[PDB]
Amino acid sequence: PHSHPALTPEQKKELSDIAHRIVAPGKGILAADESTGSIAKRLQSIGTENTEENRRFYRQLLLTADDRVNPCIGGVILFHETLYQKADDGRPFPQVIKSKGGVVGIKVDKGVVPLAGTNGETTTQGLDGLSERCAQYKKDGADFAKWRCVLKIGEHTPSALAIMENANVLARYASICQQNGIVPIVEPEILPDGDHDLKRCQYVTEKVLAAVYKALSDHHIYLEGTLLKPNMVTPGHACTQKYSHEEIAMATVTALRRTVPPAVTGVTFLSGGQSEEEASINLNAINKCPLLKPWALTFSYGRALQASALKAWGGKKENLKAAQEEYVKRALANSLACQGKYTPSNHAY
Amino acid sequence: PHSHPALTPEQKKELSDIAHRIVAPGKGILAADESTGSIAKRLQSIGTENTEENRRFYRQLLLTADDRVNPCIGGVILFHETLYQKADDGRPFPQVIKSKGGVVGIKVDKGVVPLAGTNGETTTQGLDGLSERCAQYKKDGADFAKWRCVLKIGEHTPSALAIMENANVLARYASICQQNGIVPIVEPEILPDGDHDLKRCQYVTEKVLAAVYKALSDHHIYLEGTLLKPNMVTPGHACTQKYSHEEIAMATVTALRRTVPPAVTGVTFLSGGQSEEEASINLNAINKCPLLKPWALTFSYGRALQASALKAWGGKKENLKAAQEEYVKRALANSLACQGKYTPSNHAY
Amino acid sequence: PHSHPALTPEQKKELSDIAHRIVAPGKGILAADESTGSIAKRLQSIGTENTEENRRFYRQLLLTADDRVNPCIGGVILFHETLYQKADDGRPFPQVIKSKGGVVGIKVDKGVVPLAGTNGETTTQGLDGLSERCAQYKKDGADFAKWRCVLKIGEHTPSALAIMENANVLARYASICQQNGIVPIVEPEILPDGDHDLKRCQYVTEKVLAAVYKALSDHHIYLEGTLLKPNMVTPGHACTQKYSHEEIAMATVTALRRTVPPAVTGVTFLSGGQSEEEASINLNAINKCPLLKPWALTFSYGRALQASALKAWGGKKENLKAAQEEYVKRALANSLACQGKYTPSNHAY
Amino acid sequence: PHSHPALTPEQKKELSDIAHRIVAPGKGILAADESTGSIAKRLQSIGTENTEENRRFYRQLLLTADDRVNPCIGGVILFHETLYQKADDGRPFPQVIKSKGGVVGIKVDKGVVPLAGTNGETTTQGLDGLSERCAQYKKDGADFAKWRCVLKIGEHTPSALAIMENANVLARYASICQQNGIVPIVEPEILPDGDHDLKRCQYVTEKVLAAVYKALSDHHIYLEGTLLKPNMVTPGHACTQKYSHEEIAMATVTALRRTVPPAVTGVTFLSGGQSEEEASINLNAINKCPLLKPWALTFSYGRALQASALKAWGGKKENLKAAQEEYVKRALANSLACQGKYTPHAY
Ligand SMILES: O=P(O)(O)Oc1ccc(C(P(=O)(O)O)P(=O)(O)O)cc1
Ligand SMILES: O=P(O)(O)Oc1ccc(C(P(=O)(O)O)P(=O)(O)O)cc1
Ligand SMILES: O=P(O)(O)Oc1ccc(C(P(=O)(O)O)P(=O)(O)O)cc1
Ligand SMILES: O=P(O)(O)Oc1ccc(C(P(=O)(O)O)P(=O)(O)O)cc1
Repeated sequence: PHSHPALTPEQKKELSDIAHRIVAPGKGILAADESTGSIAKRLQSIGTENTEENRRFYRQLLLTADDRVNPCIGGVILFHETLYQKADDGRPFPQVIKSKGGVVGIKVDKGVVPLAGTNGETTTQGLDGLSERCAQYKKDGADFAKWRCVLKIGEHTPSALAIMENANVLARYASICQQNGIVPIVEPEILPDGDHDLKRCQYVTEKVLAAVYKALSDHHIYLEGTLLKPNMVTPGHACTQKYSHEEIAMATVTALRRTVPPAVTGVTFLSGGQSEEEASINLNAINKCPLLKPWALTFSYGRALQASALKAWGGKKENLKAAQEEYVKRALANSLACQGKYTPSNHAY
Repeated sequence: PHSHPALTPEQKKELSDIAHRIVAPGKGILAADESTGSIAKRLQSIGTENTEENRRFYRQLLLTADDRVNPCIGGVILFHETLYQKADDGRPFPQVIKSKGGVVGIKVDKGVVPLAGTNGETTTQGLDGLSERCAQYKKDGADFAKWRCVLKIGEHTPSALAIMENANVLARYASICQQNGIVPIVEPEILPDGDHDLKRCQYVTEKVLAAVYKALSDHHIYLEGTLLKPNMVTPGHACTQKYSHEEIAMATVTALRRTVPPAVTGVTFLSGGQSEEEASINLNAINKCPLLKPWALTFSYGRALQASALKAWGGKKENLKAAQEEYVKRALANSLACQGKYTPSNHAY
Repeated sequence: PHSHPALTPEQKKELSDIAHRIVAPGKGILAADESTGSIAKRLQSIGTENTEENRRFYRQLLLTADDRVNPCIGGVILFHETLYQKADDGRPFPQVIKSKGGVVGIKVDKGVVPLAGTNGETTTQGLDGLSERCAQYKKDGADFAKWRCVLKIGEHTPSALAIMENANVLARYASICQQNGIVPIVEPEILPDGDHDLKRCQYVTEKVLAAVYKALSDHHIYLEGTLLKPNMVTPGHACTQKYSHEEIAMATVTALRRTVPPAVTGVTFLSGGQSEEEASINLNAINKCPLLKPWALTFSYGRALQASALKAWGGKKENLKAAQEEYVKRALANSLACQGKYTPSNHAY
Repeated sequence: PHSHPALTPEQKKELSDIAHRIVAPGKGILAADESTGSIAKRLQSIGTENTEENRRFYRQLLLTADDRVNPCIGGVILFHETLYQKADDGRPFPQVIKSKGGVVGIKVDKGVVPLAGTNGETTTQGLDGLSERCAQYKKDGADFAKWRCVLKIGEHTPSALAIMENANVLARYASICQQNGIVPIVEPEILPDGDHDLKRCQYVTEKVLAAVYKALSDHHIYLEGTLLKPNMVTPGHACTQKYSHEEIAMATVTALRRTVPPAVTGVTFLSGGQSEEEASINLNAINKCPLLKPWALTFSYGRALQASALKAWGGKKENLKAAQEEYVKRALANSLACQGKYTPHAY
């Protein structure tokens, strides 16, 4: 029952200022941190060989887009490899991002592993040596980080063990990040797979997020220096009932209002399986929801910002500006959506 | 991980409507629910005998003040006895309250009991047969309830057992109230006794409230149909260090922003040991605090609304209007304070 | 992390001595504590009116059986009414029990109540005023108590909430009993209803018992002064697969070896839906199970000791000796079974 | 509320048989798994240079003692390096251990790390890639593993966070081991530092162990295929009050009887700060305690088995026979103590 402060006032200020910079009005996050296994599939989807040089070129493609994205992008998440690559002009990518007014982020988790005794559930590893990696990433230009936990809605899932363990590892990761001046993004993703309906996803999301923020409290996490990266509340991919974007927005906002303390600086949704345009409408509806939302509601999009750019690129160097244009389109679209400015019964929740 | 709805949409709307009526702008709660053992202390302090008649008269004195209190008082909490008494004009007190535009509340707990193996810590009893009582109180005009848990800041307290146990019984009480159409006020009071400083009270309050709302989630409580009745974050009564009202307001709003989900309809502060004027000033500073506060921040005052009325009464029949005037003063003062309209480095928190 | 002892060594000795007397070798408990609503059903099965006198006579019939039961019955559980009734010769029933070498027990819970938001699950009430009741029961001759919690195996049950809440209320009850020199019997009954198999029951029983003993630790319960009243591990009533008595015994002892600390003085199984002969055979098989069992394994039987006696009685005063003989037969049978002397691989668990 | 079995019956049998071999009557564990930084302190204490060869030689010294230790030693815990070193006759140390009737163990954690917001409390790291390491150690002859968590008795410690977090990481480590056919030794150590008395240690030990076994239940651990490595219940190093060996035994057995389920196969005590003889006397008292003890109560000793051997060696190759004799003495002493045959309600 006695306080042994984890952070000084100066440390708290740095973390709060970083978090606010990332989700400042009209701004969101580009998730360009696809692991080397995940980036392989993207390149194979456009028949391009997965070489370090192709990965560098594609990342450079997104980071050097014209200055129209500067007011759209508050932060860019990178994979380890990309953090130490350089643009053609010799500038390290963290410097490119900074010079366009962005914060640099680093994904630090090491993937999921199975939880024995469960119905195919997982936790996430990566805590070993994390403090030294974070101190190193801080030196090399990173100011926030990402850690992804995965949960699945099934007949017996997510179980009490899975929720508790994923919530606990998220808190540990957040604790280590804040000790090294890094803002942790807490991502408890509930997959959209299955035939569950909207209200079931809302129920599960509410139970996961309540576990998350109890754990963050237990581990003394400074919420003003955190961000939340949740799934939107949506029906399962295999659900037959159809829902309006207004219903998606109402259920999403409702789940957050019931679990996310106001001290959290911002919520940066993941797009999941949504299409580029679907992810922009939904995010816009969420910001038009009449209910009171005491946190920034913006984006941390990977595919929903890159899908078109990747295809217009096709691996051909001469399609550089055509691909950048598709990326700039989505960045401008979602900069409007996270302000509710995008145009192409609460008791029931 | 499967939903079995505790409340229908129609039940939710009733509870939410009640909760909002109570904390509507400019309105607060009169706490006239002193148990017969506590009201005995009040009458003794003005040398008045503790008879049912004096208790009935004293309550009548407050409930029948002139219509300047109608926009100030959203709700009145009563003890069991008073709920079935009548004013001099024969009208049952619940009818008097409603006719003046107030909601009727009832205290339903049966006092504290010791927790074996702890250093003088307690839990609260009163769950047995609570559902049938609630159904009866509902019929007889009550629309919300009160339950008081007490925690103490000390060398080894509040302990993990004390926090877990009091949070859990509050959730049981709230669950039963909502099944019977009654809005539960959740009151986990941290006593101001001791020489602890402001930061220690803020730390305990943040830990206690995190446990409360995790327990409310585990028990499926509908937060829009609840109110929270917490202490303000203050130093101990015996703390040597001095603090401004702005500092108390900053500590209080920070603790709440870090724990209370936006879905909670209102926060009705208890006055504790504060004087009448001190309680109104602090509530006013709380409502002027620049930070974002997504709930109503109003009052549930007993002593802070009654102290002057009681002394002016003194048991004399002829001092009725002198006493009623002192109560109308405090009702008007606190109606202004809960709007920030009353005049007599956040990272360091 | 600081001990504030709940009990003195003298208090500990008293509780431990009571507990060992009850489950001394060859001894078990007669459960004659049916509520007036539960005993009414039994009387109706023999077309006998539910009057206080018939209830008195029936209880007298059991309590005054001939002295062949004295070494069989270490304790007798009574309902409130029966604790204050007298035999025909004027002797209070507690004195009847004590003079035959038994300990007097009292049922102290006030029945189950529904948990809102669950699939028909319950918790139990009765804590209100329990401390005053226990001290009074102690004065009037009772030395141990019983509290029944009920959990159900279903598609989504027992839930996390139901396990947590019932474990917590059992520990509260146990703490209060021990403060008044009363040995608590902790009864977390998992019902046999449903089509579940033996493995499913063993799993649930293991998780229930683990939660029970964690709660008892959190509440500072003295295990040597407690007894456990669990179900045997059995298939559901509606299960099609058939199991031998040796498999039931192996599953039961395995579940217990994995969850019950050796400090627990004894285990007094409930019979559930089992017949008189079935409950005796299983208990015998349990005590012959080759595994190591560091606690007494005996019986706390109601129907499995009374069924034949109740039928032979039929309400007729003249069937006294015929009825008593049937009760004595089962008491002698079960006294042999709890020693493994009654006659009418493990890695797969 | 639905079972998804973590282990098959075949997997349970393998784990149970391993665990029973390690703690078979008269047998205990030699803890020779000192990390490279801890063994550096040991060698420095006898003015010996910390070289791979010196570490190899010292470990060989212990593992090749004469066959009088065979009935005393059910298991040997090794550090990663030693697992892949060889004796002078070319045999890998795991083969040496097995040929003398012992089971090979491996330390798999990666040290303690601070818990932010606490008063100097720690958790332990080492889960990343533990499944692949365990599978590899199994191929290379290891059949059980060790993971150490450390807790401290202070004015505000151990806190709810530290107990919960350490209990949870222990359960994760135990879960991964059992999926790879390795018996986990669960070691939640409460340090003897401080001026606390016996009662305080008994209280803390009971709370820590209750949390450990709830965690292990939550994570579906097969207790019959696990071992416990706890401290003995003793007063703090700086406590003025004196206690007899019978009181230490009574407090230790009582703590265990109130927390450790009978299904656990064995309890292998750590020696902590105790001298070789103090550890042997206390272990003997524990095994003679009149209360009923449904698990093997033996030793997992490092310093309490090696102290005299290290000093008799002194780094000199010609003291090989002298050093080995001192080790065989303690192995014989403690093999008797864990049978209770060694002689030189208030809880
Ligand atoms: O679902 P897919 O179509 O296979 O594509 C994926 C899958 C997972 C991820 C993860 P990772 O980078 O850790 O692999 P994250 O979304 O957290 O970046 C990224 C892209
Ligand atoms: O501090 P005191 O001078 O003793 O006055 C008191 C003490 C307690 C209460 C309780 P109760 O009504 O349950 O007794 P509550 O604040 O909940 O009304 C009310 C007034
Ligand atoms: O099995 P049934 O036919 O429904 O009869 C019953 C049902 C419940 C009980 C309870 P109670 O006495 O508290 O009501 P307990 O098992 O605790 O004696 C006793 C007999
Ligand atoms: O107390 P010291 O004098 O510092 O010696 C020590 C300290 C710690 C250990 C650990 P480690 O080998 O993991 O560091 P373990 O007890 O687990 O072997 C071993 C020896």
